[PDB]
This record gives sequence, structure tokens and C-alpha cells, in this order.
Amino acid sequence: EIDTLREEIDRLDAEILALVKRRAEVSKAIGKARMASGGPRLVHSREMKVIERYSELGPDGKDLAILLLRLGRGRL
Amino acid sequence: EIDTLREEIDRLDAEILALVKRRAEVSKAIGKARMASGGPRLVHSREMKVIERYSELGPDGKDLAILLLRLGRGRL
Repeated sequence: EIDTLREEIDRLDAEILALVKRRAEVSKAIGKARMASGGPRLVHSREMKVIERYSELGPDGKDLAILLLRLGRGRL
Repeated sequence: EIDTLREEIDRLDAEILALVKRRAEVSKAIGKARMASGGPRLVHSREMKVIERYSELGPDGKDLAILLLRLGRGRL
């Protein structure tokens, strides 16, 4: 029944938004700790593994991982 | 400490991936029920509200909502 399915979607989006906001805050912290310690960014090791993880969803999955990594970027 | 922050990221991504997979399955169902009942797609009402919800994250947020809606599209 559509309305039950719709309310399942709204529950899923509440959970996703909360987790993405937290992921953005944690990534920002990791960024601070990288810059405040030098050392290269882990693009080809760790970031590529994150993109591969979400690639299980298909190519819109790869793009989703790319946006999550953008959300973790430092602001002045 | 980086390694603790890194393990928090990996926990957050496990949760996000599980919820996105479920959201894809539920959206597909809503799609089936729409087609199998006619009626217009709720682009300007419901989909726009989902994009607005994720827009709280910034423009990468708008793009994230667009990809979540794509993941819900029917396959033969």
C-alpha cells in the first residue's frame, strides 16, 4: 500500500540525512588531522575503497560516494 | 585520533549503504504501484520535498537527493 511505502521512505531519509551529516563532521575532522600533521590524502587507497563500496549500487552509487567525499571538505 | 575517526567513517558507511539499498527497493515498489494504477508521478510535490530535505547539506546535498531518486527507478 503506497502510503505505508511512502512513510517507510520518509523514515529511511530521516536516518540517511542524520548519518550523512555525521559523516560530513567526521570527514572534516579527519581532514583537519591530515593537514595538521602533513601526510598525503588517501585518495587512491581509502577514498577509492569508499567509491568501490557504494559501486555495489551501480554508477549512480559511484557518484553518491563522490558526493559524500565532497561533503567532508573543510570550510574557512 | 585518525584511526578511531576512520573506524567511525566505516561504521557510518555500513549504515548508509544498508539504508540506501532499502530505499532503492521501496522506491521501486512505489514505482510499480504508481504504474500499476496510472496516476502522475509526484515530481513537483513529493520528489521536490526530498530534494529540499537534503538541500540542508548544501548543493552536493541536492545532487545526493537526485541520485537517491535515480536509484529507485524500475529495471525490466
